[PDB]
Amino acid sequence: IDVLRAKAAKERAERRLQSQQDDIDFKRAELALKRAMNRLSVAEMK
Repeated sequence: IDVLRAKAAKERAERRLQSQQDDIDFKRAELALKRAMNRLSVAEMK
């Protein structure tokens, strides 16, 4: 709901994605982004 939180997470996940050693992170960060994005869409045209 709070765009502030959604943004903070998007920025945190984006930075983590850069990590190469965390090969087992892109997967989780991928599902999280997809979820956060979906919520954002509904928010606008709520």
